[PDB]
Amino acid sequence: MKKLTIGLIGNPNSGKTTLFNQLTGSRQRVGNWAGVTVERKEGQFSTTDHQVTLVDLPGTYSLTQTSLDEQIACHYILSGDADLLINVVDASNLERNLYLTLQLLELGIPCIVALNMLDIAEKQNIRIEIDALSARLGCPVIPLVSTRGRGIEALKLAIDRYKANENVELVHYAQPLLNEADSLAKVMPSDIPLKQRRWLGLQMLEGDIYSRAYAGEASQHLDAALARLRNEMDDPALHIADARYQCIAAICDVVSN
Ligand SMILES: Nc1nc2c(ncn2[C@@H]2O[C@H](COP(=O)(O)OP(=O)(O)CP(=O)(O)O)[C@@H](O)[C@H]2O)c(=O)[nH]1
Ligand SMILES: [Mg+2]
Repeated sequence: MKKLTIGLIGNPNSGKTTLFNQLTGSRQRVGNWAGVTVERKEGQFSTTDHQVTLVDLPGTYSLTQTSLDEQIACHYILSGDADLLINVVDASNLERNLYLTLQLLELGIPCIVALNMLDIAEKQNIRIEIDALSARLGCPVIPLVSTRGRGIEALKLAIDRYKANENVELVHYAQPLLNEADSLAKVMPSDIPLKQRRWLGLQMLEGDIYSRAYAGEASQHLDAALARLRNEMDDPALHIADARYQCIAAICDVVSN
């Protein structure tokens, strides 16, 4: 049969594999990603409604000198093979972990946040306003202690209610950057979802060399775009990052305490 394919993505050491085992138990296979010795492992588990297959992706800080783990990750996310994702976030490092989170949401891939290691966050004396965070990201947030199995049943419930992310505003990029992002997006392949073309546009404009491969003909116009921005603005590349951290930092002030 056709199964619901879920991608488990998060930062290094965010309790990702512990969650994988807690879901899939024995029902798992190990192999390797195409043309690269890096291991690929995926599993099987059942919610009330769905037969799930879970691909354990490699830990990555962002989707942009890199590593294979980064790259294999970003590839899988932009493939369409997964019906949704499970972002595994270390609660004791929200601000660090949420950079990857924002990127996934700017692609507009449906996902649930698995807020993990709150027992460490508690010990570090930090609490997260879960439902505040839920609103800001515009997607589910489910509390977890992966080592203890807390809210695994709560996570499975959230899977059966998988739904398009609330098209809420996240980062607030300067008007020109969006114009140019969108401008490049226009001359990319029409089959790729608009939202992803806008994201691929920004990453190109920031300086991601890999993203140009998806951009098609847009890779040409990059020089024209960047030249224009330089007149209107100092280090467009750097402005992009600033908008992201500003956003995360604003969110974290409200959500964490
Ligand atoms: N103390 C504590 N540890 C946790 C919790 N959830 C997961 N962990 C731990 O985090 C450690 C990280 O291992 P793992 O679960 O494999 O994370 P990972 O993301 O797979 C690490 P990599 O990405 O390198 O494979 C584990 O020893 C596990 O016990 C928690 O709520 N509290
Ligand atoms: Mg792991």
